[PDB]
Amino acid sequence: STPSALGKLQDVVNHNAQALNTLVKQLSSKFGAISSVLNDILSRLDPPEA
Amino acid sequence: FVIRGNEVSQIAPGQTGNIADYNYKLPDDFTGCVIAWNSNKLDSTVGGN
Repeated sequence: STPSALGKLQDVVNHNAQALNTLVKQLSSKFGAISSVLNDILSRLDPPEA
Repeated sequence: FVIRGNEVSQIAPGQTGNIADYNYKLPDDFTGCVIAWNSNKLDSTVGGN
């Protein structure tokens, strides 16, 4: 019945999975770069700036 | 070699261009120097060199 009885293990699972989700979001990030895909950067930008 | 003066930007380390692709490609990690000076005194003609 209660939804918080197994809170600790559910929190552990959420933390791990959402850390991986944060990683894959960092994959779709910029950090000042133009785009999030290296192939796009290579296609649009010259190698000296790519 | 002898080139155009304004083409120095095309011979930059790792630069890409028509001459940089089909005439002389400098490496992306060129460790050296380039010295350019005008040669109109000797390498230029009134009729067109």
